[PDB]
Amino acid sequence: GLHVQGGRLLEGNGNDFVMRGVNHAHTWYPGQTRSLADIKALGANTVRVVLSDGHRWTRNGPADVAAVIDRCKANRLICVLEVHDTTGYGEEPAAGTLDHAADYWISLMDVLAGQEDYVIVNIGNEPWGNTDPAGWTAPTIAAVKKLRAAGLAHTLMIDAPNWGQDWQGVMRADARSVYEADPTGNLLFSIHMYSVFDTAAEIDDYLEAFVDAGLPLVIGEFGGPPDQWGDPDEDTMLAAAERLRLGYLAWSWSGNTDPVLDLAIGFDPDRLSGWGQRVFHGVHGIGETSREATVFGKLA
Ligand code: NA
Ligand code: NA
Repeated sequence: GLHVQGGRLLEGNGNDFVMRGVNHAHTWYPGQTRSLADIKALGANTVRVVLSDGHRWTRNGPADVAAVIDRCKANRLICVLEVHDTTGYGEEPAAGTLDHAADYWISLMDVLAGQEDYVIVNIGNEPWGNTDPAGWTAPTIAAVKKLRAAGLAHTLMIDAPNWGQDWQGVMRADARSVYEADPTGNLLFSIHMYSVFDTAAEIDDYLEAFVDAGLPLVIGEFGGPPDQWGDPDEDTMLAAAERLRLGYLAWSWSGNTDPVLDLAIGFDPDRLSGWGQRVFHGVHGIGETSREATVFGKLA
């Protein structure tokens, strides 16, 4: 299956796989089924699919998840599944725990079975807010061990505290210990880069900290247009991800409450925002740099 070796994400056949894709808000948009096909048509090789474990939003049951996985495969996309309900724990009142998310993943094991070539399990989205981010490490390690003890073989993906941006550096500091908690070694870290990452050196230094330590890292979400906290330097994110050959997944296909981060307007793939054009068609973008996973074979 998908696995980690020498700090790289590899397919079962040993070929290096570098994610070039986007996030799609499946759990809030069950009617936008065409999104995956559209995302593939624009060149993506991976989609990160927003699920809910039912803690905060409406649980995506096993049949629905099986269908999402099948749809990813039908569109020759690698599938990163993630539980969104953990977002901002300790600061967002409605947030769920990583243990709750873990019980959800365990409940999905029957539909995840046999899909290790295609599906990566991102335990919980941004699973800690800005309050006491050092508290993130213990439950993260516990969730990893719990899923492995349950028999889950899929490559795991781990999000950071401080709402995924890790600005207190807790994930960066504690990564080795988190990595070692997975007996299989098949674990990826994921940084979300928004307005914290507003200078080239912030981005380069963060990514390089993981690369130089031999730990695998992807940019599981990133933004581009400015917000009230600053202006993410997406140009450097894309260039650095290409230089270091690290995966990236843009946020997001469509349907944000604030549409500034919609890559496509109204789920229409022909109508990309400035942001969508940058990500899909710009330098170091998806059209330029995305290679299909080799597990799918050569098309036609
Ligand atoms: Na986010
Ligand atoms: Na920007």
